[PDB]
Amino acid sequence: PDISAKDLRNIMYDHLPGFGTAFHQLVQVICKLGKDSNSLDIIHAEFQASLAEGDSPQCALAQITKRVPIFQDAAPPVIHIRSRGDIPRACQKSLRPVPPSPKIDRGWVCVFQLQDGKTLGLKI
Repeated sequence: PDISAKDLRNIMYDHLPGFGTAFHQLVQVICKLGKDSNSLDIIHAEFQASLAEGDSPQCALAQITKRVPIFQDAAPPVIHIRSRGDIPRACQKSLRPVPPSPKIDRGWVCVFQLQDGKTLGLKI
């Protein structure tokens, strides 16, 4: 059965320690851009191949952003939220001012856009 965005998310989550870490958000970001570019199959295959070579699942996610062409020179997605508290506790210390030209393949997972207009980049 064709792997869905949700199936892939759950497969990746199964391998990650903790919850709501920056890698969890990256899984969400990768699956969304993957689905929108009909690339869930190759992303899943790259993920599995990295783990089978003995990479940690965190390193496997980083390699997807470098090896799957849709992530090449891609800006992080904007994620509209209300306040900073809407960001999971485990991501809090990874939040930074947004740089000029942040890129997914440089570790900028996403940009949180807050109600009051504040913006925060999520960095791995």
